[PDB]
Amino acid sequence: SDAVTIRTRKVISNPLLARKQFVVDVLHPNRANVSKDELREKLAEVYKAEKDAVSVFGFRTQFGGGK
Amino acid sequence: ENPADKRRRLAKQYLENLKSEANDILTDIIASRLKEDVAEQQGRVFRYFGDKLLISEAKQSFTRVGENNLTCISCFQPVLNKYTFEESSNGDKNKGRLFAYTVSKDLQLTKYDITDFSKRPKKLKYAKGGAKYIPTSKHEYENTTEGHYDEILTVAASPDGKYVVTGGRDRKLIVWSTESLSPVKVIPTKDRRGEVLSLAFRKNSDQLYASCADFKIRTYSINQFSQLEILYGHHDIVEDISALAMERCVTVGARDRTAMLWKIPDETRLTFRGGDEPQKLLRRWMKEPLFFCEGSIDVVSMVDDFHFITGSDNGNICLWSLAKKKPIFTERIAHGILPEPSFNDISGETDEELRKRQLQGKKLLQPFWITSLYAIPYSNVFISGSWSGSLKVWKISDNLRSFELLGELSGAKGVVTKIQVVESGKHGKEKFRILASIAKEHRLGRWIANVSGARNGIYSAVIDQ
Amino acid sequence: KNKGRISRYLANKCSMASRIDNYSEEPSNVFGSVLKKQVEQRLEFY
Amino acid sequence: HIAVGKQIVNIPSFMVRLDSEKHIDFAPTSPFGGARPGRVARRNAARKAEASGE
Amino acid sequence: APNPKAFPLADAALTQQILDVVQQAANLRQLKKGANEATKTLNRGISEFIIMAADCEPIEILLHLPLLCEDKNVPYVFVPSRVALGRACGVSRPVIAASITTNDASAIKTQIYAVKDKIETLL
RNA sequence: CAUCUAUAAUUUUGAAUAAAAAUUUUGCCGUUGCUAUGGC
Repeated sequence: SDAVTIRTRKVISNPLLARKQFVVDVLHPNRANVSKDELREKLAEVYKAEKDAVSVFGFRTQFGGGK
Repeated sequence: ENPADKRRRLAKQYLENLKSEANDILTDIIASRLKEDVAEQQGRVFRYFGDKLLISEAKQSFTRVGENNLTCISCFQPVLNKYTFEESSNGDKNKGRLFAYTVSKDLQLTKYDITDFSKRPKKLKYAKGGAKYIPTSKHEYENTTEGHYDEILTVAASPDGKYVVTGGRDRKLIVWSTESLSPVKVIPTKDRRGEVLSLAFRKNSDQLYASCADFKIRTYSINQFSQLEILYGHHDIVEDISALAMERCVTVGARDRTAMLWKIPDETRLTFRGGDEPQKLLRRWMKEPLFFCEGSIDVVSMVDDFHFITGSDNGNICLWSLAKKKPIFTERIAHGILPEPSFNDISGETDEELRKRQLQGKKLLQPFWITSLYAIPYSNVFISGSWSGSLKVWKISDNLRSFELLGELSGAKGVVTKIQVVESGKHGKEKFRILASIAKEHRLGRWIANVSGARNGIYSAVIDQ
Repeated sequence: KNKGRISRYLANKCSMASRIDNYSEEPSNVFGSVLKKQVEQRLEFY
Repeated sequence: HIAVGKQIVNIPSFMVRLDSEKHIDFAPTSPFGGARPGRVARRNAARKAEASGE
Repeated sequence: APNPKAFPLADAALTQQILDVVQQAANLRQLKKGANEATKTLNRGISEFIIMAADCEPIEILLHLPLLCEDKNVPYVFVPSRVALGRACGVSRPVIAASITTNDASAIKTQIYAVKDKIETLL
């Protein structure tokens, strides 16, 4: 009964670069920092945009794991 | 053939239905109805039939059940979907058939049809858990035995009408296909204190919210069979939970007497505490008596996105709004004072005067608790129930800064565990059917001084206009 | 076995009766009868 | 094995507060307080299963 | 004209402190709950103090006990509801008597001592 | 879920036993009668 849970926060528009930028919340019980490629897929589908068009960098995994 | 023109034509049939009903009502309005309908998804309370119901002549009926201690019920109502106009009902034969689900402490699960407002809920099917499901191993990694073996506590049907989920002290969630009433999956809760206490689905969704005695609210996604999130923060047990469409839930955690509203997506719980002050209350009434303290908190549900109602254990019924931390308005012993125990019994002695002087008068009087509290979403009418055998219907003041008594229904007899609401008929005249699961005992323990002459059953209240 | 069980039950109930029947200012045969009938119905349950 | 509500704590000099004093409990991801057992239990059970199967 | 055989009995605030302390105690197993449990703690000399209810039928079942309490110098209180006491002590049937036991290795220590002194002041 | 079979009402021979074409309040116990209810 485990599965990644994806959330956005501080969604900010950016017409200057024609983009949206924000912080991503990735709850993951029984997992080790769900990989960036799948994250790209899931955010891309959520925001309806293109897979390689969405981009993500720079995670940290809180001590004790899970988030 | 095309999806686009399929939607177009279906919304057409919707629209000539609308205009035909406009002609009917005339024998503007279209836009107003459309605005109400769509804006349902957001905003404050808007259904304003508080003064429209015809309460005194409500058709009242009671039905017995073949077992004891009906602890919970939940009614599911397929709705003409406003997004895509087929239905909320899944199968063609369902065609908008109204369903009721009952769970009883005898490890009893029942599916009733309630499609008619005159006749009684017809027992479509039943299932029984037994001791033949006790897991032989105790590691609890495999609590995967597919039947109940200890004290079902509550039930809720996924508002898509496909599955029904039930939970009890046996630290498991059991999800069943509706029409066969068949156990499709077990979800262990995986903890030794983890008796499930209450369940609620997020409206029109797949999310399920299990308030667990592990001080926690576990949160699941049904059709993915997944445990989404496990939120923390209460002090003692969590007792009641309810929600609406938005990713918000409300839980009263009892003994620490706190009422928390969890906004999930941003991961934040706003906290409410009661705490009426008896000395101030008595002096305020001297400014012109029995003022009981909030021992615990038991039952909560939300009318809307910003206001909600809380049931104490000492008669207090409170309207809270998100902004002010205190309850914006509060109501006293409303379910009335529980009777004075018999003099002869309480004394165990011959001198009637000794019996009275041991009754000690007022200092022994005690209030009715609050057992079932519920509201129709975004309405301005809410229903309160105790074991006084009398449901109390209340209307929120259209200011949303108070509420008043609308009326009484004396069809109940015994402990009112759960209240649920169904609506049918046309929009102009909606026929309400309120279903009250009544048992002889409380939901959780027995704890109750053998209330006189009660029956495990269903109390149906059909109200018109 | 059942003998010990019913005996212990009666022991508890007579402790009850003694408690009330001492500490009151006067006793209550009817309340005693209530306890008697309760124990009798349990014995019948056997 | 024992965590303060959300975080897992392996720091036995916490200096708890009152809210914490209530929230301390077993940790959701540790075999005393949650999911599948630890490695020595798994090894012993595996040895039992192997010796019984042979 | 005579005080009733239940005196003392607490006001609602003191009811709150008593029941809450009882609940935490029952969750931390410093608590012997049950009338005979109470009498036997009193005998064994390991009791911090004694709560009991003043609505059980009859009242004399537990009215016996404060005799032991007064002789042994331990305080006692009557809360106005066995039902409430049961729901707060965490068992299935109404409870009419309970005893909070001694042990200083108690994470509710100061709580219980303050409440006990409140009781002593009530008397 | 849909289909199909049978059960439950019709279409027809028909008075129909009958042969034929299609369709779609209770675990126990007690009180009450033109459904209501009480006790465990």
